[PDB]
Amino acid sequence: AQGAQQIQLMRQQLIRQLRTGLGAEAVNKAAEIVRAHVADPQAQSATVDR
Amino acid sequence: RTGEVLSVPVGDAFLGRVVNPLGQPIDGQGDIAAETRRALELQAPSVVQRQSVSEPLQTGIKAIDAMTPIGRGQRQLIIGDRKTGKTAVCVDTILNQREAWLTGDPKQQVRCVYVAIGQKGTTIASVKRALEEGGAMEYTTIVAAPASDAAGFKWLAPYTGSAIGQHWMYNGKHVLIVFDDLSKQADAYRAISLLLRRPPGREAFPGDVFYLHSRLLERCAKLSDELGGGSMTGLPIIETKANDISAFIPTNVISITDGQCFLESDLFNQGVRPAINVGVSVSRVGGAAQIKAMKEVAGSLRLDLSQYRELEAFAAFASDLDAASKAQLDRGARLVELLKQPQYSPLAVEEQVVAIFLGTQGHLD
Amino acid sequence: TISAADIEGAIEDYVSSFSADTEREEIGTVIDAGDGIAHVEGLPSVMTQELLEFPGGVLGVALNLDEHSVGAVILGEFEKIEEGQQVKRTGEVLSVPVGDAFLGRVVNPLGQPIDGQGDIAAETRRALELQAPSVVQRQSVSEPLQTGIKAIDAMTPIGRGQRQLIIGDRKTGKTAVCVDTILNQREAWLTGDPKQQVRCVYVAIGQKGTTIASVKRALEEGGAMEYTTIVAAPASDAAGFKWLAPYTGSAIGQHWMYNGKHVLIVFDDLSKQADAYRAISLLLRRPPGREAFPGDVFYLHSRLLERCAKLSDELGGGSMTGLPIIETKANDISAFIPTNVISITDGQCFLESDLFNQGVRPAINVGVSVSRVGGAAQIKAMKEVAGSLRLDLSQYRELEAFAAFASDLDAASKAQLDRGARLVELLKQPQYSPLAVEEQVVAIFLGTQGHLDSVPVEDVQRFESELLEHVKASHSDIFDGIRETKKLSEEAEEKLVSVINEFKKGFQASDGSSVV
Amino acid sequence: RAQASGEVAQTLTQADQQLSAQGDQVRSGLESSVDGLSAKLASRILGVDV
Amino acid sequence: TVGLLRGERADEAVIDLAELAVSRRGEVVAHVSAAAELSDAQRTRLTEVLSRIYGRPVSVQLHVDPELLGGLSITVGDEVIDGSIASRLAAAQTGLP
Amino acid sequence: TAGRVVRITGPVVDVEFPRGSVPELFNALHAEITFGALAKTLTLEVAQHLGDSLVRCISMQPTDGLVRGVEVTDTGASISVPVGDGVKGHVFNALGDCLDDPGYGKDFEHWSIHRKPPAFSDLEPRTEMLETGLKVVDLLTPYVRGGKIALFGGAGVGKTVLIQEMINRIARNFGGTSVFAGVGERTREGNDLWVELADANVLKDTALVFGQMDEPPGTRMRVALSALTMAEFFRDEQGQDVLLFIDNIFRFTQAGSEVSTLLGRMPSAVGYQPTLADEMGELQERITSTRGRSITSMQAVYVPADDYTDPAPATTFAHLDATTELSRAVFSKGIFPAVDPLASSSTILDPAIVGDEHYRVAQEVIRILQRYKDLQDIIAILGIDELSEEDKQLVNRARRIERFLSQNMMAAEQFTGQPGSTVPLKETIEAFDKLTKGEFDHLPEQAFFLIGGLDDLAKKAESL
Amino acid sequence: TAGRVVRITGPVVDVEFPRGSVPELFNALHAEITFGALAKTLTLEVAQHLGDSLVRCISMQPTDGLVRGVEVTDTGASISVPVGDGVKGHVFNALGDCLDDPGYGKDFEHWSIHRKPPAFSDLEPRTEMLETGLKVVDLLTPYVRGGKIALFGGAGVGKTVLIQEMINRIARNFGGTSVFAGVGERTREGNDLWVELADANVLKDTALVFGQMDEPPGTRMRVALSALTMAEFFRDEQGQDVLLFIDNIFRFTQAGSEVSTLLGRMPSAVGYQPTLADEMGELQERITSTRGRSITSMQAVYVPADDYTDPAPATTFAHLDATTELSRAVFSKGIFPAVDPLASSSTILDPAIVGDEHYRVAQEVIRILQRYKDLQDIIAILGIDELSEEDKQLVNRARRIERFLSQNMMAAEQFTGQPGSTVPLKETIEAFDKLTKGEFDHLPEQAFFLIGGLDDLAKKAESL
Repeated sequence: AQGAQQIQLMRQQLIRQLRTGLGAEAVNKAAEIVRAHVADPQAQSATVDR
Repeated sequence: RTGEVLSVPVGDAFLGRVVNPLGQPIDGQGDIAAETRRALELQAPSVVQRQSVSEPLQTGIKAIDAMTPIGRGQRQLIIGDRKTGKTAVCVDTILNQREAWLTGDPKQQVRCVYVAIGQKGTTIASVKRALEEGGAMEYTTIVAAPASDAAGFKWLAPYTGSAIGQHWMYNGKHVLIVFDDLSKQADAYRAISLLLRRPPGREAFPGDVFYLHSRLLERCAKLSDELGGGSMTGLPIIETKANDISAFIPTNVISITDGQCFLESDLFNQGVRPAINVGVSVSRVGGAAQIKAMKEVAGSLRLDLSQYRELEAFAAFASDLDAASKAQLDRGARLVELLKQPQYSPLAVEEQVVAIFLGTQGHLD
Repeated sequence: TISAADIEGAIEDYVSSFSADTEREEIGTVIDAGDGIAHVEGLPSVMTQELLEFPGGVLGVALNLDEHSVGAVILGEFEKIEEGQQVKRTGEVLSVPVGDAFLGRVVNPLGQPIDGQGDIAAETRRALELQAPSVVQRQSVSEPLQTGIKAIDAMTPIGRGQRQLIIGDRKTGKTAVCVDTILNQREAWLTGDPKQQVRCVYVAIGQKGTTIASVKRALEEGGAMEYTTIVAAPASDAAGFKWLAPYTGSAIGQHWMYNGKHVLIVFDDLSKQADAYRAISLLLRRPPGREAFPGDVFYLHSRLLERCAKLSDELGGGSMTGLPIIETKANDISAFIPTNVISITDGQCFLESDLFNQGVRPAINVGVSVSRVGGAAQIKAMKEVAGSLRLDLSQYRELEAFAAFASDLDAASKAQLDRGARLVELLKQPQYSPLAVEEQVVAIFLGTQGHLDSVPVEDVQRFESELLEHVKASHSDIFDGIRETKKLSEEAEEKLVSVINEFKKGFQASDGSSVV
Repeated sequence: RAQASGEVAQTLTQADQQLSAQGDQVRSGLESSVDGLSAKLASRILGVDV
Repeated sequence: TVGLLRGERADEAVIDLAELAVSRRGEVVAHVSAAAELSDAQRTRLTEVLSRIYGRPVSVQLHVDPELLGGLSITVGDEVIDGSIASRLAAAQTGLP
Repeated sequence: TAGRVVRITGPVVDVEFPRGSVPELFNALHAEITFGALAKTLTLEVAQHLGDSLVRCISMQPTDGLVRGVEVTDTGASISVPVGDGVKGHVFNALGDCLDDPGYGKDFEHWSIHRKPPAFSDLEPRTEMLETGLKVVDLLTPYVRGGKIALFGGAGVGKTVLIQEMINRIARNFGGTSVFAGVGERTREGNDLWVELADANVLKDTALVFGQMDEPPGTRMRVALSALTMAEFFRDEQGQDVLLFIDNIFRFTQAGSEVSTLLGRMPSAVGYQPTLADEMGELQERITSTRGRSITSMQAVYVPADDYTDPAPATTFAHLDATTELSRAVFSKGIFPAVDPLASSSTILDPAIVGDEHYRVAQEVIRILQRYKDLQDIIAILGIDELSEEDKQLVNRARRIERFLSQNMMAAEQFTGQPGSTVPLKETIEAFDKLTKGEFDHLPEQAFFLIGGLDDLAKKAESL
Repeated sequence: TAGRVVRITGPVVDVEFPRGSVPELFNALHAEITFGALAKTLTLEVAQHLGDSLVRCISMQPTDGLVRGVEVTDTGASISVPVGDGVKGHVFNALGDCLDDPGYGKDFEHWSIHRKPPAFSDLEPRTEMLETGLKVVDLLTPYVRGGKIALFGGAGVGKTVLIQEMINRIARNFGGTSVFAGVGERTREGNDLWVELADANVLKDTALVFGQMDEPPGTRMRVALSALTMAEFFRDEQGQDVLLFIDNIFRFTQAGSEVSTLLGRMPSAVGYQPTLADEMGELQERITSTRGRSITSMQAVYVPADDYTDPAPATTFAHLDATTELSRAVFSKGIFPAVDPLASSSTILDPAIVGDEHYRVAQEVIRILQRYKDLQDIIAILGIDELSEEDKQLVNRARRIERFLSQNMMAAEQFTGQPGSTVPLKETIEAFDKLTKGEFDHLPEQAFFLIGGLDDLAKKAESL
């Protein structure tokens, strides 16, 4: 039973590793999009107005 | 402002003179022919420059040279209570060297510095008269910081004694330093440091008092042959209150030094003069400081005295004791008599080896 | 197996839940830092004991609020702090996250995970400095906390809501006794009723990392990690963590306690918390009292231990039991911190090192240990069978000290001396071997009712271990009768004596002899 | 106990190879989704439909 | 001021002089930072909001910097508004599970 | 117009007031904490004036969540406690909030806690011996009705057992009204006492004040003055005789130390406050039986690290008429109540007050125990056998007299299961006179533990 | 960007920096001393930030000749020490500068001496016994892999021989290397050690670090952390087992107390630094095993006044797992390596961690040696002829067991020319089980001296 509990622990540790690797890639790509959007002063002044 | 850090003059002209810590002549015999000037705080010889200790410093005291040998290059602590003979042991050590100094060989001629910190003026005059009676004033320099002098001089006195000494050491001479005594050194440096509003630590000492004693003592060394093979031997004295050795300055100097001759007032009163507690005094250099003729004799001596100290309680019942240990008791009692010695009468090595031979080989029984 | 849907759904939940409140807030600057304390300028609105945060991802506690600047103690890696760093308010009084999600986790004092296993799914937050329940809210301790050590459960029973001091020397089994107590609860935890289902907190202050890891392993191997949470402040971290580690341990506990759960707290060890508070106080330049401790170490340890109580049924019948460990410098039980904690707790189990080296294990000093709650928390079977044993053992110890050089003595002394030697031999047991109370009562019956009076001293521990397995294989109705009624009825006692006699009539003595 | 201990190690190592192979499939599928999710995060940061 | 500094730091001294000057004028000051200089109508709007976020009329000093890629941050007294898009990026990076 | 908080350090809070509106010393101030679940109204007591309209205050609650710049209002009077006959039966904290019924007593007469002691012209020394039915107490330290009595000792030797015993010996039958002041003892005992006084029905005739160890030092020190204000109301306004039990009064001096170091006063001796003897004196002198009325007070006194030269025990010893002193060493022997016979004393133990037949016995017992406590140094190395017959005769009965001073107290019944015992003074005098003369020397030492009276001695000795 | 020296007081130096460039604490700063006789580059470590951009520092070298307002250049990192295989067979100061050949190792990788201990997840969850291959060590006092061992002794007790032994043991049996940390060592003893390890030709595998007594307490404190940072590299990057000598850990405690006093921090019990247990914990916890690799430690530990309650040893003995004491009374018999079998102790010696047979045999050998130690007085006073036959048969075994603890250790190979032995554990626990049962009593004592293993005893018995 303790072996099977540790199987599920390794399963959860893999899900967390995958989840955090995905999240890191989502933010990495999101910084590209923000920098690509913030490329002209029309977006600056709209953002200060917002 | 003068343009230089603390310096003292040095040279051979200091031999047989008495000087204050700045190297000014205090005896009034005349000006000193200063040969060179050294800073007080030059670097000690580093771990690559030294050599192993392997030459005797003949003390001329049976209870030292046979059991806690001092080799030229060692730092040996004469820790004791007041009025137990510390000053007398060190004066004997300086007097003994005359038998060598009369020979012309620089490899044998030990020069001596006695550094008096916080002594009364007549006590320094007594010590000078004791060394004159022995002829030691041919080859010994006294640095006098008498108790009348301001705390600054008491604090510098050990350093200037070492600074005069190092000039001879680096020229390939052999030097003996006696500091008498580092407890009043530490008390002067505590006075200075507290007046300067520096932070006090244990026993009111400033934080660096270990470093103050260490940077003094670690300048004693034996140099390698590439530096002329000179050496300096330190006999720091310290005075212990009520025979404790867990006070701050004792603990520091016991941790710094290579060997510790405990002098106890109880043994002094019981007739064992000099009062060396041979049951607790040790030397870390050991046999490497003794000549072969001394090893061949003294080897069993520490064991015989340890067995005697164990048996001592049975002296009251010596009839009922087994004969094979009754003989050990009777040997031990004769060895304890054999280790006594009158002051100002140091024995040359060739006479003390014969003295220890009498006891150890059983002829005395 | 794993699936992509859960990972994608968790990232999409974080993404959709992301927003910024854009809140206006005071930013201060560090004007001084040193040795684990820092002074902050600005922060006009900071509360006293607000949790600050610093740019390195480091927290601090605002202790002193002067006219110009705020003295903050630094928690964790104060190396990362320097002058001119900005500091911001967390907006919370000094608090820890709490909840059932801590069961089976190792956390540092701040309630951050240290095992590397994952984030903590916290239910809420609790402030550390919430007052203990008042004199009207408490109830009398009336319920057994079974430790599974014969020496303890016989003479010094621990009740739910007691504080029992495990004072001892260095290396005498204090940690072994507390781990044994945490293990013994597993036989209860496997039942569903909150009333029996005791859950546990072990807080390590100033332990070696290997000793914490060894405890984590011993509790995994026993199955105790289902219900134990470990607050770890190992000897390597800053004084502020070693100071908080008991408080956060109690705060994790109290959230369950006020819900009507039962909680066990082990403080291992509360002397190293006192030394950490001595560090933090002397770095603040407050003047020392006795033994260099600041004046308020009593207000450290009492503020801690008074949280442990049993609540009245009007407040939910929950309870918290504290086993503070103290380390004693060469057994001087009259030292400052020993006497401070002895003045707080409801009793102590002094562990004497001079006995431990002779192989008396656990080394319970029966002459100095007490329980000031006493038999009120001890099941009526154990109370009836063992309740004499304590004084009989103490007078055995003084009699042994007298008779050690008596050439001959009266028969009443010799009979008492042999009984006492057999009872001391009876009470020891090996490590990690928790005995259920239904077996402890029978093990002590053997002694107190003199059924051992045939047996030579070298046989006795073997004899007791074997007989408990005899009565576990056949005649189980003894242990069922005891457990199901908490009393040793006469109609069971006769069956017990019959099994005892039937075993003695078949007992090969270890000396090669045999007896009846 | 020794027989069951060995069987636990066989099962734990059996899951180790299974889970690691499954995770390499999972990481591939999420690389498609993460470009979509990251664009949502950029709109959350900016406040506008980039 | 430089004739009588008596132990204060020169940069803090001149900043304290600017804060005294505006206080005598009956206003207050905020420091503002952004990637690009706001329009005049934008500055009038900004003043019109700060005059509702605080009692005294808040004057402004603009410290333009490309670090705050979007939005602006406002500092006044010792309170701050973290309105920069780069702070939103740092929040979304650190907040992640 | 009102003040503002300007500095906070632990339970100590500095507040600035308008130039003319500075409050007098010991006025109570209010402050608000509004954080969340921690929210409460703080009470502060003004302890110093720092100058420039700034005052420094001791907090009666934990300061946790107080923020600089909150408004403080001055109530213009000291901390007040409800007094009246309706106080009896209920439980109170230092501020006079009832714990049993939150609204109760709000409408009573309130007295200021801070008051002057009675005038020297109104004092008179009390001499009437109180009988407690404890052998060691009634023999060697006869307590004084209307005096001040104290129980000393290190941690874990018997304060709480012996105090609840004394409650059972005196307050169970005393015709007057009792107050109990829990100052800085463990809260679990406060609840055990509150339950027990309801079981024995006595609660209806006593008021309890509590101030247990969790409370911050500001209130922990003020609890003793709160409960004393109720006691001196019963003394002066109702003219009843009062019992005032206090436990543990060393916690008062300790809380005074903590607040004093936070107030920033220099440390004294082992780091107690200066004023220690003035603060202790100001509490103790108020507990006195002025002419025509009486206040029998019993005080427990802790001793840290068993150090009977600690400044706190050393200062309190001056104020006391009978001082029972407990000891670790005597406790280790299995003697209970573990009273040290030689250190402990009573001022009324003289032939004029107790009679010659009591005094001569007491002096003979003390002489025997003193000679034993001198021979102890040899006894520890060589055993009994080395002693001369004139000394070995003495030590044999010393060991018996020592063990016989033990008693099975009514309180310990809940632990040992043996019932309690009360012996009258006359039977005690007769037994110790017989023991010192030797009429029991032939019995074994073990027969003498935890007896009580002479017929119970016989009954025990017959079973051996 | 450079700073200025603003205040100097003994070893303590304050520096002021430009507002934006204040160094992070524990950074190394460099400063110049230009006076001709005392020309130095002076290394400062940052201790505190005093505000106003002032930084409190402590000097790693004497401050003599330093002048106010000299320039200070920050290095931007902690004190860093060289790491790599080319560190072996060289002598370094705490600051990583070589003493055997100046300027050596500048090109090596440098690591920060201030780095964190292992993460919780990486520690090994159980202790493993180190099979060092020395009879007395393995049987009576088993060493713990990655544990700390206290060592006691002095000159004329073989202590340097035991060091050379353990260095050879780690190099040959485990393929590891050793580091030696001279924490406040005598410069004479440091040169005697350097020449002794060179003459034994073991220095090729040892890195030496000396913090000499001559230098200020900042260096005598940091030397232990320097040596530990070399050892951490060998464990983590080279993947070797490492053996770390410390001589003497009391001087690490003392140096820390003196720095704390120079920084003006208030001293605690008997005058140590207030951080003591953390100051020490940040060293001792960092010595451990992880990821199957280990830093074993031997620590010589002085005890002030011989009392194991003083905070310096009381702190230190919390960390360490084993205690080897060397005795002159054993060395004078000719028993090498002179490990005292009764005064030495170990904490891994439990039936749960070593086999039940190992624990039994260790308890029997301790019992026999304890009996002989109790008889030695009768032997010395009255002679063997005063004994009975039953105990004289015990002494006949005890003499042989005491001899059989001796080993021909690899350090002696310089002199004897015979090789050193390495007995397996499963051999030595048979050999002492047989020897306690007396099966070898017909052999003379000379057959057991220096013998090594049981088959060697069989050879030497037939040679004699």
